Amino acid sequence: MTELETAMGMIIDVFSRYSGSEGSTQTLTKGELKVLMEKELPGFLQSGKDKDAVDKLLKDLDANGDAQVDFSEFIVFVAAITSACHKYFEKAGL
Amino acid sequence: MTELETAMGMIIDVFSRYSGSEGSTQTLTKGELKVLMEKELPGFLQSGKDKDAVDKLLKDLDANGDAQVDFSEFIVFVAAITSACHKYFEKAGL
Amino acid sequence: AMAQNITARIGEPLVLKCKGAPKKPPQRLEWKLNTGRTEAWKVLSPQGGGPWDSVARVLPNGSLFLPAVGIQDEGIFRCQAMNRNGKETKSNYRVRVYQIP
Amino acid sequence: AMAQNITARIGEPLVLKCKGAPKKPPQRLEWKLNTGRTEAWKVLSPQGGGPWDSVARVLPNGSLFLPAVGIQDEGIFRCQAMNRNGKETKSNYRVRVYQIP
Repeated sequence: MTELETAMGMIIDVFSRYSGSEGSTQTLTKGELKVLMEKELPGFLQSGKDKDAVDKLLKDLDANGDAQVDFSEFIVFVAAITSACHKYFEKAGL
Repeated sequence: MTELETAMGMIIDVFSRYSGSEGSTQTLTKGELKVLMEKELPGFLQSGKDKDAVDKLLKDLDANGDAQVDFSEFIVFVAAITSACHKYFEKAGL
Repeated sequence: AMAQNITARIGEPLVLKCKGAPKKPPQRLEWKLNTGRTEAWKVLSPQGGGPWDSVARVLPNGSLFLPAVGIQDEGIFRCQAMNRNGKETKSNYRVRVYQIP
Repeated sequence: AMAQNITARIGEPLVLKCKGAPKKPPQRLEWKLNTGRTEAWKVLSPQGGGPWDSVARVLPNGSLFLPAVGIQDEGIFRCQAMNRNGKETKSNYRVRVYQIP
Protein backbone atom coordinates (compact mmCIF):
# COMPACT_ATOMS: atom_id res chain seq x y z
CA MET A 1 0.00 0.00 0.00
CA THR A 2 1.32 3.44 -0.93
CA GLU A 3 1.35 6.43 1.42
CA LEU A 4 -1.42 8.34 -0.39
CA GLU A 5 -3.45 5.13 -0.72
CA THR A 6 -3.21 4.45 3.01
CA ALA A 7 -4.43 7.98 3.70
CA MET A 8 -7.45 7.49 1.45
CA GLY A 9 -8.09 4.02 2.83
CA MET A 10 -8.05 5.24 6.43
CA ILE A 11 -10.83 7.70 5.58
CA ILE A 12 -12.98 4.78 4.41
CA ASP A 13 -12.18 2.84 7.58
CA VAL A 14 -13.07 5.75 9.88
CA PHE A 15 -16.38 6.16 8.04
CA SER A 16 -17.31 2.47 8.07
CA ARG A 17 -16.30 2.25 11.74
CA TYR A 18 -18.93 4.84 12.65
CA SER A 19 -21.72 4.22 10.14
CA GLY A 20 -23.60 1.04 10.95
CA SER A 21 -24.80 1.63 14.48
CA GLU A 22 -28.30 2.50 13.30
CA GLY A 23 -30.25 3.26 10.13
CA SER A 24 -27.87 1.73 7.61
CA THR A 25 -24.33 0.40 7.24
CA GLN A 26 -22.94 2.64 4.50
CA THR A 27 -24.61 5.88 5.55
CA LEU A 28 -24.09 8.19 8.53
CA THR A 29 -27.25 8.96 10.49
CA LYS A 30 -27.78 11.96 12.78
CA GLY A 31 -26.84 9.95 15.85
CA GLU A 32 -23.70 8.46 14.34
CA LEU A 33 -22.64 11.79 12.83
CA LYS A 34 -22.70 13.34 16.31
CA VAL A 35 -20.50 10.55 17.68
CA LEU A 36 -18.05 11.08 14.81
CA MET A 37 -17.82 14.82 15.45
CA GLU A 38 -17.50 14.15 19.19
CA LYS A 39 -14.44 11.96 18.57
CA GLU A 40 -12.62 12.55 15.28
CA LEU A 41 -13.11 16.32 14.92
CA PRO A 42 -14.13 17.59 18.40
CA GLY A 43 -13.74 21.34 18.41
CA PHE A 44 -15.01 22.45 15.03
CA LEU A 45 -18.50 22.53 16.51
CA GLN A 46 -19.45 26.03 17.66
CA SER A 47 -21.79 24.37 20.15
CA GLY A 48 -18.87 22.53 21.74
CA LYS A 49 -20.21 18.98 21.84
CA ASP A 50 -23.97 19.53 21.93
CA LYS A 51 -26.43 19.07 19.06
CA ASP A 52 -27.75 22.31 17.45
CA ALA A 53 -24.87 22.77 14.99
CA VAL A 54 -24.81 18.99 14.46
CA ASP A 55 -28.37 19.07 13.17
CA LYS A 56 -27.61 22.07 10.97
CA LEU A 57 -24.39 20.47 9.73
CA LEU A 58 -26.29 17.33 8.75
CA LYS A 59 -28.71 19.43 6.71
CA ASP A 60 -25.73 21.18 5.13
CA LEU A 61 -24.04 17.91 4.17
CA ASP A 62 -27.32 16.32 3.04
CA ALA A 63 -27.38 16.99 -0.69
CA ASN A 64 -29.60 14.13 -1.82
CA GLY A 65 -32.38 14.96 0.64
CA ASP A 66 -32.52 11.86 2.81
CA ALA A 67 -31.17 13.36 6.05
CA GLN A 68 -28.37 10.81 5.87
CA VAL A 69 -24.74 11.61 5.20
CA ASP A 70 -23.37 9.38 2.45
CA PHE A 71 -19.65 9.01 1.73
CA SER A 72 -20.08 11.07 -1.46
CA GLU A 73 -21.26 13.97 0.70
CA PHE A 74 -19.02 13.17 3.67
CA ILE A 75 -15.84 13.16 1.56
CA VAL A 76 -16.67 16.71 0.47
CA PHE A 77 -16.70 17.85 4.09
CA VAL A 78 -13.32 16.24 4.76
CA ALA A 79 -11.89 17.69 1.54
CA ALA A 80 -13.15 21.19 2.38
CA ILE A 81 -11.65 21.15 5.88
CA THR A 82 -8.29 19.89 4.62
CA SER A 83 -8.27 22.38 1.73
CA ALA A 84 -8.92 25.33 4.03
CA CYS A 85 -6.19 24.14 6.40
CA HIS A 86 -3.57 23.87 3.65
CA LYS A 87 -4.49 27.26 2.22
CA TYR A 88 -4.05 28.67 5.72
CA PHE A 89 -0.54 27.20 5.93
CA GLU A 90 0.23 28.56 2.47
CA LYS A 91 -0.50 32.12 3.61
CA ALA A 92 1.12 31.36 6.96
CA GLY A 93 4.60 31.63 5.47
CA LEU A 94 4.07 35.27 4.53
CA MET B 1 -3.65 13.33 16.61
CA THR B 2 -6.91 11.49 15.95
CA GLU B 3 -7.38 8.82 13.27
CA LEU B 4 -9.33 10.99 10.82
CA GLU B 5 -6.88 13.80 11.57
CA THR B 6 -3.90 11.60 10.71
CA ALA B 7 -5.58 10.62 7.45
CA MET B 8 -6.08 14.27 6.49
CA GLY B 9 -2.61 15.27 7.69
CA MET B 10 -0.99 12.47 5.71
CA ILE B 11 -2.51 13.88 2.51
CA ILE B 12 -0.91 17.24 3.29
CA ASP B 13 2.52 15.70 3.90
CA VAL B 14 2.33 13.68 0.68
CA PHE B 15 1.53 16.88 -1.22
CA SER B 16 4.27 18.98 0.41
CA ARG B 17 6.70 16.09 -0.15
CA TYR B 18 6.26 16.19 -3.92
CA SER B 19 5.56 19.88 -4.45
CA GLY B 20 8.76 21.86 -4.08
CA SER B 21 11.08 20.35 -6.64
CA GLU B 22 10.51 23.17 -9.11
CA GLY B 23 8.28 26.18 -9.69
CA SER B 24 6.85 26.49 -6.20
CA THR B 25 6.89 24.83 -2.79
CA GLN B 26 3.13 24.81 -2.15
CA THR B 27 1.95 24.00 -5.66
CA LEU B 28 2.32 20.93 -7.88
CA THR B 29 3.89 21.58 -11.27
CA LYS B 30 3.46 19.34 -14.33
CA GLY B 31 6.79 17.67 -13.65
CA GLU B 32 6.12 16.98 -9.99
CA LEU B 33 2.56 15.90 -10.78
CA LYS B 34 3.93 13.21 -13.08
CA VAL B 35 6.26 11.99 -10.34
CA LEU B 36 3.33 11.85 -7.92
CA MET B 37 1.19 9.90 -10.40
CA GLU B 38 4.09 7.53 -11.05
CA LYS B 39 4.57 6.79 -7.35
CA GLU B 40 1.44 7.35 -5.26
CA LEU B 41 -1.21 6.39 -7.81
CA PRO B 42 0.62 4.55 -10.64
CA GLY B 43 -2.05 2.79 -12.67
CA PHE B 44 -4.82 5.35 -12.98
CA LEU B 45 -3.17 6.54 -16.17
CA GLN B 46 -4.18 4.95 -19.48
CA SER B 47 -0.75 5.92 -20.79
CA GLY B 48 0.82 3.68 -18.16
CA LYS B 49 3.73 5.96 -17.28
CA ASP B 50 3.71 8.33 -20.25
CA LYS B 51 2.99 12.06 -20.11
CA ASP B 52 0.04 11.66 -22.49
CA ALA B 53 -2.77 11.57 -19.93
CA VAL B 54 -0.64 13.57 -17.48
CA ASP B 55 -0.83 16.75 -19.57
CA LYS B 56 -4.57 16.28 -19.97
CA LEU B 57 -5.02 15.52 -16.26
CA LEU B 58 -3.16 18.69 -15.34
CA LYS B 59 -5.49 20.74 -17.52
CA ASP B 60 -8.40 18.87 -15.94
CA LEU B 61 -7.39 19.76 -12.38
CA ASP B 62 -6.24 23.28 -13.31
CA ALA B 63 -9.35 25.28 -12.50
CA ASN B 64 -7.60 28.51 -11.60
CA GLY B 65 -6.09 28.65 -15.08
CA ASP B 66 -2.37 28.81 -14.37
CA ALA B 67 -1.34 25.23 -15.21
CA GLN B 68 -0.37 24.59 -11.60
CA VAL B 69 -2.29 22.17 -9.40
CA ASP B 70 -2.95 23.74 -6.02
CA PHE B 71 -4.05 21.72 -2.98
CA SER B 72 -7.53 23.18 -3.45
CA GLU B 73 -7.73 21.52 -6.86
CA PHE B 74 -5.68 18.48 -5.84
CA ILE B 75 -7.89 17.61 -2.87
CA VAL B 76 -10.86 17.42 -5.26
CA PHE B 77 -9.07 14.74 -7.28
CA VAL B 78 -8.27 12.72 -4.16
CA ALA B 79 -11.83 13.09 -2.87
CA ALA B 80 -13.31 12.05 -6.21
CA ILE B 81 -11.20 8.89 -6.44
CA THR B 82 -12.04 7.90 -2.86
CA SER B 83 -15.76 8.59 -3.39
CA ALA B 84 -15.84 6.45 -6.54
CA CYS B 85 -14.05 3.62 -4.74
CA HIS B 86 -16.44 3.59 -1.77
CA LYS B 87 -19.51 3.87 -4.00
CA TYR B 88 -18.22 0.86 -5.91
CA PHE B 89 -17.89 -1.11 -2.66
CA GLU B 90 -21.47 -0.13 -1.82
CA LYS B 91 -22.67 -1.83 -5.00
CA ALA B 92 -20.10 -4.59 -4.45
CA GLY B 93 -22.28 -5.89 -1.64
CA LEU B 94 -25.20 -6.49 -3.97
CA ALA C 1 -21.83 -10.63 -2.65
CA MET C 2 -20.18 -13.87 -3.73
CA ALA C 3 -16.56 -14.87 -3.20
CA GLN C 4 -14.72 -18.09 -4.02
CA ASN C 5 -13.37 -20.10 -1.08
CA ILE C 6 -9.61 -20.63 -1.16
CA THR C 7 -7.92 -22.60 1.62
CA ALA C 8 -4.28 -21.58 2.05
CA ARG C 9 -1.35 -22.05 4.43
CA ILE C 10 0.75 -19.36 6.10
CA GLY C 11 4.05 -18.99 4.27
CA GLU C 12 2.93 -20.86 1.17
CA PRO C 13 3.68 -19.55 -2.38
CA LEU C 14 0.36 -19.19 -4.19
CA VAL C 15 -0.34 -18.19 -7.79
CA LEU C 16 -3.70 -16.76 -8.85
CA LYS C 17 -5.04 -16.06 -12.33
CA CYS C 18 -6.79 -12.71 -12.69
CA LYS C 19 -8.57 -12.44 -16.03
CA GLY C 20 -10.23 -9.30 -17.34
CA ALA C 21 -7.91 -7.99 -20.03
CA PRO C 22 -9.62 -8.44 -23.45
CA LYS C 23 -7.96 -8.74 -26.86
CA LYS C 24 -6.83 -5.11 -26.72
CA PRO C 25 -3.69 -3.14 -25.65
CA PRO C 26 -2.90 -3.17 -21.88
CA GLN C 27 -5.18 -0.66 -20.21
CA ARG C 28 -5.11 0.81 -16.69
CA LEU C 29 -5.80 -1.65 -13.87
CA GLU C 30 -7.68 -0.29 -10.87
CA TRP C 31 -6.90 -3.09 -8.42
CA LYS C 32 -9.07 -3.12 -5.29
CA LEU C 33 -10.25 -5.36 -2.46
CA ASN C 34 -12.73 -5.62 0.42
CA THR C 35 -11.32 -5.41 3.94
CA GLY C 36 -11.81 -3.59 7.23
CA ARG C 37 -9.10 -0.96 7.51
CA THR C 38 -7.63 -2.17 4.21
CA GLU C 39 -3.85 -2.55 4.35
CA ALA C 40 -3.29 -4.52 1.14
CA TRP C 41 -4.54 -1.91 -1.32
CA LYS C 42 -2.42 -0.60 -4.19
CA VAL C 43 -3.24 0.56 -7.71
CA LEU C 44 -1.16 -1.36 -10.25
CA SER C 45 0.14 -0.01 -13.53
CA PRO C 46 0.92 -2.04 -16.69
CA GLN C 47 4.02 0.16 -16.95
CA GLY C 48 4.74 0.93 -13.30
CA GLY C 49 5.07 -0.46 -9.80
CA GLY C 50 5.15 0.64 -6.19
CA PRO C 51 5.05 -0.59 -2.55
CA TRP C 52 3.19 -3.83 -3.29
CA ASP C 53 4.96 -5.20 -6.36
CA SER C 54 7.72 -6.42 -4.04
CA VAL C 55 5.06 -8.46 -2.24
CA ALA C 56 2.86 -9.63 -5.09
CA ARG C 57 4.34 -9.92 -8.57
CA VAL C 58 2.12 -9.69 -11.64
CA LEU C 59 2.96 -12.00 -14.54
CA PRO C 60 2.64 -10.64 -18.13
CA ASN C 61 0.01 -13.32 -18.79
CA GLY C 62 -2.29 -11.80 -16.18
CA SER C 63 -1.55 -13.60 -12.95
CA LEU C 64 -0.58 -12.73 -9.39
CA PHE C 65 2.25 -14.52 -7.59
CA LEU C 66 2.65 -14.43 -3.82
CA PRO C 67 6.00 -15.82 -2.52
CA ALA C 68 4.53 -16.39 0.94
CA VAL C 69 0.88 -15.81 1.82
CA GLY C 70 0.64 -14.66 5.41
CA ILE C 71 -2.12 -13.08 7.47
CA GLN C 72 -1.99 -9.66 5.83
CA ASP C 73 -2.89 -11.09 2.43
CA GLU C 74 -5.81 -12.96 3.98
CA GLY C 75 -9.02 -11.35 2.81
CA ILE C 76 -11.17 -10.67 -0.24
CA PHE C 77 -9.27 -9.54 -3.34
CA ARG C 78 -10.75 -8.03 -6.50
CA CYS C 79 -8.70 -7.86 -9.70
CA GLN C 80 -10.50 -5.01 -11.45
CA ALA C 81 -9.53 -3.24 -14.66
CA MET C 82 -10.82 0.00 -16.17
CA ASN C 83 -11.27 0.54 -19.89
CA ARG C 84 -11.81 4.05 -21.29
CA ASN C 85 -15.32 2.97 -22.26
CA GLY C 86 -16.68 2.18 -18.83
CA LYS C 87 -15.83 -1.49 -18.46
CA GLU C 88 -14.76 -3.33 -15.31
CA THR C 89 -15.39 -6.63 -13.50
CA LYS C 90 -16.73 -7.78 -10.12
CA SER C 91 -14.37 -10.71 -9.52
CA ASN C 92 -13.95 -11.57 -5.83
CA TYR C 93 -11.87 -14.27 -4.17
CA ARG C 94 -11.64 -15.04 -0.45
CA VAL C 95 -8.44 -16.58 0.84
CA ARG C 96 -8.37 -18.23 4.26
CA VAL C 97 -5.30 -19.55 6.06
CA TYR C 98 -5.25 -22.49 8.47
CA GLN C 99 -3.47 -20.45 11.13
CA ILE C 100 -5.73 -17.49 11.82
CA PRO C 101 -5.16 -14.95 14.65
CA ALA D 1 6.87 34.57 8.64
CA MET D 2 8.02 35.58 12.11
CA ALA D 3 8.54 33.21 15.03
CA GLN D 4 9.71 33.78 18.60
CA ASN D 5 12.85 31.91 19.67
CA ILE D 6 12.25 29.71 22.71
CA THR D 7 15.19 27.66 23.98
CA ALA D 8 14.02 24.53 25.80
CA ARG D 9 15.42 21.32 27.25
CA ILE D 10 14.32 17.74 26.58
CA GLY D 11 12.20 16.44 29.43
CA GLU D 12 11.58 19.92 30.84
CA PRO D 13 8.05 21.01 31.89
CA LEU D 14 7.13 24.15 29.96
CA VAL D 15 4.12 26.44 30.20
CA LEU D 16 2.93 28.56 27.28
CA LYS D 17 0.35 31.35 27.32
CA CYS D 18 -1.81 31.46 24.19
CA LYS D 19 -3.96 34.58 24.00
CA GLY D 20 -6.72 35.19 21.48
CA ALA D 21 -9.95 34.68 23.38
CA PRO D 22 -11.80 38.02 23.81
CA LYS D 23 -14.35 39.00 26.46
CA LYS D 24 -16.91 36.69 24.88
CA PRO D 25 -18.19 33.12 25.51
CA PRO D 26 -15.69 30.28 24.80
CA GLN D 27 -15.72 29.75 21.04
CA ARG D 28 -14.08 27.01 18.97
CA LEU D 29 -10.28 26.78 18.95
CA GLU D 30 -8.85 25.70 15.60
CA TRP D 31 -5.40 24.85 16.95
CA LYS D 32 -2.78 24.41 14.22
CA LEU D 33 0.99 24.46 13.68
CA ASN D 34 3.69 24.60 11.02
CA THR D 35 5.66 21.40 10.50
CA GLY D 36 6.87 19.12 7.71
CA ARG D 37 4.78 15.97 8.09
CA THR D 38 2.91 17.41 11.08
CA GLU D 39 2.58 14.88 13.91
CA ALA D 40 1.47 17.05 16.83
CA TRP D 41 -1.78 18.28 15.30
CA LYS D 42 -5.22 18.05 16.89
CA VAL D 43 -8.30 20.30 16.82
CA LEU D 44 -9.14 21.34 20.39
CA SER D 45 -12.59 21.82 21.88
CA PRO D 46 -13.74 24.00 24.81
CA GLN D 47 -16.09 21.18 25.83
CA GLY D 48 -14.54 18.09 24.25
CA GLY D 49 -11.17 16.36 24.22
CA GLY D 50 -9.11 13.89 22.21
CA PRO D 51 -5.68 12.22 21.71
CA TRP D 52 -3.51 15.24 22.53
CA ASP D 53 -4.94 16.59 25.78
CA SER D 54 -3.18 13.71 27.54
CA VAL D 55 0.11 15.20 26.35
CA ALA D 56 -0.64 18.92 26.45
CA ARG D 57 -3.22 20.21 28.91
CA VAL D 58 -5.09 23.46 28.29
CA LEU D 59 -5.70 25.63 31.33
CA PRO D 60 -9.09 27.44 31.63
CA ASN D 61 -7.22 30.77 31.61
CA GLY D 62 -5.88 30.11 28.12
CA SER D 63 -2.52 28.43 28.69
CA LEU D 64 -0.85 25.23 27.54
CA PHE D 65 1.12 23.03 29.91
CA LEU D 66 3.63 20.44 28.72
CA PRO D 67 4.74 17.92 31.40
CA ALA D 68 7.89 17.10 29.44
CA VAL D 69 8.90 18.72 26.16
CA GLY D 70 10.62 16.16 23.97
CA ILE D 71 11.61 16.22 20.31
CA GLN D 72 8.13 15.73 18.89
CA ASP D 73 6.83 18.95 20.42
CA GLU D 74 9.81 20.80 18.96
CA GLY D 75 8.48 22.96 16.16
CA ILE D 76 6.37 25.99 15.33
CA PHE D 77 3.05 26.08 17.17
CA ARG D 78 0.09 28.29 16.30
CA CYS D 79 -2.67 28.89 18.85
CA GLN D 80 -5.42 30.03 16.49
CA ALA D 81 -9.07 30.53 17.37
CA MET D 82 -12.08 30.95 15.09
CA ASN D 83 -15.06 33.20 15.73
CA ARG D 84 -18.36 32.89 13.84
CA ASN D 85 -17.62 36.33 12.41
CA GLY D 86 -14.36 35.23 10.82
CA LYS D 87 -11.67 36.23 13.29
CA GLU D 88 -8.38 34.44 13.95
CA THR D 89 -4.78 35.19 14.92
CA LYS D 90 -1.35 34.77 13.32
CA SER D 91 0.61 33.87 16.45
CA ASN D 92 3.64 31.65 15.86
CA TYR D 93 6.13 30.34 18.42
CA ARG D 94 9.24 28.30 17.68
CA VAL D 95 10.57 25.97 20.35
CA ARG D 96 14.11 24.59 20.06
CA VAL D 97 15.64 21.97 22.34
CA TYR D 98 19.31 21.80 23.31
CA GLN D 99 19.53 18.15 22.25
CA ILE D 100 18.37 18.04 18.65
CA PRO D 101 18.30 14.70 16.77
